[PDB]
Amino acid sequence: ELTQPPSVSVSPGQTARITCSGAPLTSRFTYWYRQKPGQAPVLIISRSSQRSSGWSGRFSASWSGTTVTLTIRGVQADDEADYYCQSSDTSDSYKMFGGGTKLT
Amino acid sequence: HLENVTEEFNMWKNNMVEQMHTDIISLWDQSLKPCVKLTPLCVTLQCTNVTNN
Ligand SMILES: *[C@@H]1O[C@H](CO)[C@@H](O[C@@H]2O[C@H](CO)[C@@H](O[C@@H]3O[C@H](CO[C@H]4O[C@H](CO)[C@@H](O)[C@H](O)[C@@H]4O)[C@@H](O)[C@H](O[C@H]4O[C@H](CO)[C@@H](O)[C@H](O)[C@@H]4O)[C@@H]3O)[C@H](O)[C@H]2NC(C)=O)[C@H](O)[C@H]1NC(C)=O
Repeated sequence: ELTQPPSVSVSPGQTARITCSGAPLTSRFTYWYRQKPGQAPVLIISRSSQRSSGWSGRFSASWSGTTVTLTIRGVQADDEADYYCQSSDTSDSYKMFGGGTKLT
Repeated sequence: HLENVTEEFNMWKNNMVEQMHTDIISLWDQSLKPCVKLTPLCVTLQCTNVTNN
């Protein structure tokens, strides 16, 4: 029960923006992962303790208020697939997936 | 080991515990009397949470 933009397009070699909006964005971070055609998802972003999460793999993410941001790195050449969103609920019970984006 | 004696004790009406009590209080206050008083610490405090993230 969350919101994600299904289709955003941006210029290659430039920065991009992914959003996922919802209420329980206070209980358990965000997550995303990427879905290549016919392949299993991979960790786009992780959390090892507190702030040191986005950092220097590239990417980086920001959490404004209701919606969060996945400010990705500068180069965007060919790293294109479908992106979702994970996260848990305020009572930790269950997990909701609310679709996600396919960038080109 | 006092022999043949059967003296009666009382641990609730015993005054060694009350002497103990008023000694610690006067001993604690004597160990704080000569130090830094923090009277200036009473101001309006503007505070925030920490890393809810
Ligand atoms: C530091 O951390 C503490 C603890 O997390 C925060 O205190 C919490 O603050 C949040 C947000 O202010 C509170 O959550 C709010 O609940 C409102 C309804 O509250 C009623 O019902 C709940 C249960 O459903 C009861 O627990 C509560 O007592 C009330 O009876 C919501 O309406 C809020 O959402 C939105 O609308 C309101 C009203 O318009 C706005 O004021 C809000 O800004 C928001 O737009 C919100 O979900 C929470 O109850 C507080 N305590 C708890 C239990 O966590 C501090 O806010 C935090 N400070 C900072 C700076 O981060």
